[PDB]
Amino acid sequence: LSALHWLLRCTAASAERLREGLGEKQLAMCLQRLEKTLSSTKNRALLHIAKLEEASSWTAIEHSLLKLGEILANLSNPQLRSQAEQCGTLIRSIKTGFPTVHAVILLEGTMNLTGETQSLVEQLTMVKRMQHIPTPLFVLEIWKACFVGLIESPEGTEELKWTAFTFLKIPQVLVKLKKYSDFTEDVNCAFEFLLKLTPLLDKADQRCNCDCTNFLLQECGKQGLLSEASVNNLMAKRKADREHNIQPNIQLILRAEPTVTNILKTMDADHSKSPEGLLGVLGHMLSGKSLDLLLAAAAATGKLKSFARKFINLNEFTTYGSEESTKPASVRALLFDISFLMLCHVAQTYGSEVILSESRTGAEVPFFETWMQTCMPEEGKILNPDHPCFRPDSTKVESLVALLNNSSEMKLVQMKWHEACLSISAAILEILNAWENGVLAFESIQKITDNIKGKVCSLAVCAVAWLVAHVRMLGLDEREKSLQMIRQLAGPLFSENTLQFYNERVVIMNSILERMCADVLQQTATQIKFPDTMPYWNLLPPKRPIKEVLTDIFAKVLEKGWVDSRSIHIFDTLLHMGGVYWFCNNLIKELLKETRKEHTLRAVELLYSIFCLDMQQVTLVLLGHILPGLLTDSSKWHSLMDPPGTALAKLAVWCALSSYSSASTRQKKRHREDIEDYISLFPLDVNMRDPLNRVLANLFLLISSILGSRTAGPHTQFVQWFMEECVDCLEQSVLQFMPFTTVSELVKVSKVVLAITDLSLPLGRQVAAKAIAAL
Amino acid sequence: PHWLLGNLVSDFVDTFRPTARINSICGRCSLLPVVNNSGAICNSWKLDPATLRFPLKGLLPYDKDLFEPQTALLRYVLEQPYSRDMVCNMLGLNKQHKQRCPVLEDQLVDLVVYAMERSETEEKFDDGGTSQLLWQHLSSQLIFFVLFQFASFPHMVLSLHQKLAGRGLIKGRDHLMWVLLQFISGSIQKNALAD
Amino acid sequence: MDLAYVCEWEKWSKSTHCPSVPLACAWSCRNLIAFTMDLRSDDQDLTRMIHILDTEHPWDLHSIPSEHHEAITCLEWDQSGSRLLSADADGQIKCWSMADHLANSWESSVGSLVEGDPIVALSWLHNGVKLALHVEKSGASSFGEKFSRVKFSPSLTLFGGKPMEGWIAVTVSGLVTVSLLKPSGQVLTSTESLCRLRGRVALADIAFTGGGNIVVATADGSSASPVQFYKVCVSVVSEKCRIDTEILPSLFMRCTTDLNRKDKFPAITHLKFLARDMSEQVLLCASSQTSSIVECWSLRKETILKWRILSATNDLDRVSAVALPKLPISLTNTDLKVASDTQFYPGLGLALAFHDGSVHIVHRLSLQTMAVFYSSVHLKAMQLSWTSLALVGIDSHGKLSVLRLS
Amino acid sequence: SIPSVLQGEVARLDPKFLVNLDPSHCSNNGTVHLICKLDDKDLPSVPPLELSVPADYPAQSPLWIDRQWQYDANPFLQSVHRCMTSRLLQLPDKHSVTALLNTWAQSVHQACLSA
Repeated sequence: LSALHWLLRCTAASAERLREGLGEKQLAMCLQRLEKTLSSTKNRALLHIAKLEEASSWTAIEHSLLKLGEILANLSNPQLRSQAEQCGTLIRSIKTGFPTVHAVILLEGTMNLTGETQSLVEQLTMVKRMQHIPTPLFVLEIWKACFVGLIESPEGTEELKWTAFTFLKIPQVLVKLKKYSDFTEDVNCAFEFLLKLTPLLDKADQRCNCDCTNFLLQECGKQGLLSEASVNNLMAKRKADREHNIQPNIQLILRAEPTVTNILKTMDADHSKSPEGLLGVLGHMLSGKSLDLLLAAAAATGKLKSFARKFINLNEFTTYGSEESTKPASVRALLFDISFLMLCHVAQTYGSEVILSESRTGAEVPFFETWMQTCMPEEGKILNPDHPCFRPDSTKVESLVALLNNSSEMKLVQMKWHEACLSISAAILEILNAWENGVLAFESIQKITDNIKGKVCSLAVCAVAWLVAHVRMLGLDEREKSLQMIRQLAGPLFSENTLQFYNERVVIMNSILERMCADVLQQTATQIKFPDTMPYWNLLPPKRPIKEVLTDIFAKVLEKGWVDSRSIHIFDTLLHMGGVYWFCNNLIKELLKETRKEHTLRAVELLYSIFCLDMQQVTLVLLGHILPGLLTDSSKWHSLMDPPGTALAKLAVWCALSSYSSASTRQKKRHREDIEDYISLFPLDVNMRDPLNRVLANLFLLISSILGSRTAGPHTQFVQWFMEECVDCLEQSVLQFMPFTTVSELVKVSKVVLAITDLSLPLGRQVAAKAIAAL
Repeated sequence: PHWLLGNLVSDFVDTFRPTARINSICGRCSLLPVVNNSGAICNSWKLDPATLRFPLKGLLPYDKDLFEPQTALLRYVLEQPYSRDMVCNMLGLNKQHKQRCPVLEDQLVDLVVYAMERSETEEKFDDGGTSQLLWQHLSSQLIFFVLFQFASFPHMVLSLHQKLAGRGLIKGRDHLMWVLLQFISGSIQKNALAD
Repeated sequence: MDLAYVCEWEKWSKSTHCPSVPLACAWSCRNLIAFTMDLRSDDQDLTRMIHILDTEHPWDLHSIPSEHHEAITCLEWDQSGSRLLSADADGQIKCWSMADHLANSWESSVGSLVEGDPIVALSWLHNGVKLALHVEKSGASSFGEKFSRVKFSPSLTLFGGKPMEGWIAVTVSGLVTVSLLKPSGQVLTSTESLCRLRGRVALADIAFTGGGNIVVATADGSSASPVQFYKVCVSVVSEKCRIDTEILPSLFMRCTTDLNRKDKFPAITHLKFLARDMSEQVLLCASSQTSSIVECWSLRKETILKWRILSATNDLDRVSAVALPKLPISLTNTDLKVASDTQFYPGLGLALAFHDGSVHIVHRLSLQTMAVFYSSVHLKAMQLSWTSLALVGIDSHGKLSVLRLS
Repeated sequence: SIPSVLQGEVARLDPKFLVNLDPSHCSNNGTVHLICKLDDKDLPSVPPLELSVPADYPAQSPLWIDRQWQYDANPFLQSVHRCMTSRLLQLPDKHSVTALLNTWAQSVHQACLSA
């Protein structure tokens, strides 16, 4: 510190001699020793740890620096003035968009609308702390992602889910960000940032068919993100920029969320046990798009679970019967149909885990939960047709086949509909055996299918579920008969004996049967034409090897700069198909063949969000298999060059931190499938039976071994960068697993990993100055 | 070269590029003779019977085409009438010894599929039109070269099958069958039927 | 039963900081073991070397430096002993042949490539030769009575009685690929999806049938999803390979319909036909983290064709490797009787390694344990011999051991 | 930790040397690094002469990690460097640590007597 002060005084005196003179190379040499001392990382670290013990000499340092800067800036040089500016910046040293927030928001919109907001707030605060993001640009990227995903949404229920996601889930996220962190000024700044983007907002307004920025500003006013004066001048600006009969979906959703709450509170009590009122309200629900609007609002606002509990309890109430006559029982069976079909539609759209009760004290699990558990096809669920669930009795099933062969029932007055729906599988099994022997004609098959599908539509759904399981098990030539059964069960309407609301139940049932049969009718080319409703389904090309799909989608995502919704769905199917290791390895290969700084940083900011499909398993593969294979192989580390290598080290440390601090249904199923012994995989010469701690301990042993060895190459630069962004990215812990020999060795290879880690007590300077000086 | 020598040898051979450039008849790949049946073969047109390459003096770095099999010269000579002894003098065939020369066999097959292509172009605008003349000359030439076992029958037929597989060459299949009939009718009694 | 020798690497073990990989092992008809190991010293190509060990002189281990950029999934000798197929993750099937007819110099000129897709099953095509051993005619004093050919047809006969040689591989996507080697140096490749519903194939296996049909079984590891089956028929459209697939009856697995505690054993870990050319019986191995179940199934007809279970073990340790026999016994009822009376047990055993040291030689038909060998660390790869009197095995260390089974 | 043969060689040195361990560079993974000293009435060459004694001492004779920048900028130091390097060249194979210390001392003495 004193020699730096003497050097500053030498530059001041030599520059004064230069001013009096006007070869004065003394200034050139003085500045050369300034930049040669201060250019080293050792010396600037030593001055920074020298700062603490000698306070107020730094003031004299900077005042001499200011006078030096004046006397040099008056007499500029073609080379020395730039040098003096550089040394001044060194003594003081002692954007673009943010694609990751974009793709995280678009991922949560596409995959789990029904996820809790706290997980999303935790993930977004994480991303804001990893790469240090200002709050206006952060909220701007949230709004831009939401609007872009709304515009790119396919027409149908996905447009409803995206309108509910922007207008109902994102304000709650910003509210919890306001809690968990001067937010109104920042969100107002971000709204002005957004209101500059007139083409985005006009594309959105053409899809919304209204001013959806007006509804946004009134909604953020209601939540309290924005002051009212801000809201009014923003709406004035938006109207001025805008100047150059059916309700739109946003008004329907914003008014339909209070109807979700009030429909909960009024149908707690079965309309004071008036089932005709229930039939009227539920018939208004099955009128076009009203169910979807309620479900989108309830999903975006966290109340889908209570909605499912309410319809399940209604179903349990309407399962059995009482002493009824002909008319009262007709109403009760219709209540069973409406509750069943809406529960199947919920379970097929928003996943099955909102239907589960998650704790049932006592054995009294409802009928629909067990039926969905053991009998309904989902995406990753294939069913055993001769599971014991599909073989309840032999007693009731003969009563049921006699019931279906009697006439148009006439005995709906007491049916115990759960028993009937559980027995249809065995019933149509015996019908199929009778038709395969030949003892039943095709015309009687038509009569039985009409008796099934006519009075109550849920029977067709239960039968078609068992038929789909049974056709999936069969061979190719043996299928031909059973598919005809689906053609009659899923055919157009049987008429003239319908109870009530028949066409709407037919419409919902045709959707459910589409999503049940689609896979089996993909295996053999069979068109049923039930009635787009499956917008992201069957996305892969039929014959092309799957790495070409992966590299093409990643090339397009890099050249755009953000991840689409369709690209998210194909990336999910490839992660499920080729497995985690293949996926993560091929994406990292496609990273490592980039040569530009800009494209490498963008690729990493996208790949973090792509790996957020299953972050935990991807981190285990990444820090356990990919990085030790790149660091240990002697031929591989030429790939660890400067431009891709810094980016890869950033991605590894972001993945490590986000996995430590701590998501899709395929990934939940597959990690429940997975068996591995991480104690055996990483023998290692807190818990330490948690595999991530084991991978991190193994990786830090590898890093210490690389830093300690001879033959420094690009891999040593890699582990330097990894430790430096471990230091910079942390708040304070991933570095709890670092071996203490790394503390010594890292400044033997030189620097910041000391000067940050020490926490700067008076004794802490002594350990700092010991390590930093001693190379 | 080996990865330790590398440039040290490769550049060295590159400095022998001008000497090879002196010792090359320029345009040698595109010079063609006039086929006379007289014998007394000029030794310029002799090819290597193993690989259809020009025989080259030395080990110099010659130009890249001189290391290719000269199929153009051999097809031009086989397409000429009365080029029977000249093809033997080129490929060193001797007729005291039967050998099953393979590159001759492949060139004859490719000549047949070229005739089949050019017959499938039209063959009906001009009645003579060089097509049936080509098929007659193919009959005579291929009879001689399969008869003395310089090429062989069944490898020729199955390679011919692999060339015509899926190419969809059907308008003059009767001519190809006629040529095969010449071979079978010539030599059914000499060989087993499994040929 | 007994341990003949244990061959270990010297000082080249202690793989550090990089985790283990699964190993391959292949015992040829001539006694040459081809196998890969996790050496991991100064290079990862030490996990991409294919060691050839002549079993009479094990000290002399040749080490082919295969140019496989990812880890070698499958090794497979010929129907003779003269070529070796090796396929890794990311495509790249290579066909190693001897150089100058030395068993110490291998070089591959021929191979296939389905880039990016990991090969998960690999097999040579069947050349139509199959013989059966009648043990009850052991004294019959003529070799025609003891060993007799069983009229099997080769997949893809070409212009004569002569089979084409070639391989068929099944990737981790739905893709299957067939490569046919000509008598000339040419090679024809074709890939085609197995069925239209493209899905994960995490485990796969290949058997052949009479009639020249390949039967390929796929599973996606979940053990509550069906083990699907496809019939593949190869043809040459005069010059191009052509693959025709057709779905067969799938099966589900018991221990999922157990209903007491069905959730355990959630991973199918080994799928194996009982022998290639014995396409009607299937051995499956479900496993949890600690325990496992093997099962045998059969296609037998009555739905005409339908997979019914033969037998299953009670509960085991976690099965780490499985070796099926190669001796083609005649398997019918009289020969079962005489091989039980005169205690001939070479063709009736599978070996099951476990995650403790033990190895169980267990019956083919009803999987009851015939013998037990305690290692005194687990076998990560096992292979029985062609006469099935000795089994070779690579451990969870550098150790390679040959056991003799009486 | 430290092999017994190195401990005995250290215990039986001439009191001119004050050998110690090296905690500065990356050690305790490969060889044993030593900065000893020169404490003699005759003037000394730069003191560290960092010596890396590899494991299995009765083989792979230890190598002196060269540091020319300190031995430059001075004629005496350049001369001591030249003569000590030549004396290491003339040293027999499989030399010991005491051999390097003695040849260092005698090379310094030769540089003294020359100038």
